[PDB]
Parts: sequence; C-alpha cells; structure tokens
Amino acid sequence: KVFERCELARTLKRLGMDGYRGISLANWMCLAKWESGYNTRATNYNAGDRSTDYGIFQINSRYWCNDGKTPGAVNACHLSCSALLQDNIADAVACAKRVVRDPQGIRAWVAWRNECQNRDVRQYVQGCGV
Repeated sequence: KVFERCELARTLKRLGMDGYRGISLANWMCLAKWESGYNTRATNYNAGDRSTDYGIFQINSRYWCNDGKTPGAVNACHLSCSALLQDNIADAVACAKRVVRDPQGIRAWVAWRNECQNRDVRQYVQGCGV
C-alpha cells in the first residue's frame, strides 16, 4: 500500500518513532518519502552485491532482513524480508529502530544523508496534527 502522508505520520507516531533516539518524526518521514514514496511494496535490487532493499524504509537484505538469496546475509533484525512488504508496518518500524541502535544511527541510509540531512524536513509533517 501507498500511505497518504499524514496517515503515515500518525502511524509512525503511534508506533513510537517520534524522537526515538533523538530522531524527529519529520526525519523519518523524509526518509520514507525518498526511499519509497511511502510505498510498502517498493523493492530495489542492487546488482553490485546482489542484495535487495525492501519496503517503505528500503531496508537492505545483506545486513538487516533475510530473503535467503543474498550472499553474506547478517539478518540483524531477525526478520524474513517478506515481512517488510506487508501493508502493516509494525515490523518495518521495529527493524528501523534496530538499525539506528547501531553507531551510525540514521546515517546508515545513504538517502538520508544525500536527501534529508540539511533539508527542511518540517514540510513532510505540516498539517498532520502530529
């Protein structure tokens, strides 16, 4: 499913993302916008290391979820990658929280660094009443 913008902002707030380890909800919204356009079924394959990015935050198959076909798969979220392609995003949020408990924090996503870092992310939550 493709979430509406305020619909996703409220769901991420309900699920405890706002201010998780100091990361505001607007940053999480900018990350999902540039990673998937708020789409839970987005999947991007990466020819180099033969890993795939899954779901609304585009979480990678080498380090975080297991799809069974990626070399060097670490599966730090202890999640099948299929769980990141569901319309319910509770498992995608738990895994995104595990990613930012490692030292890099949200800098783990290159799209955050190249597109959200030093951009005004308040635009992403305006009018959602969150």
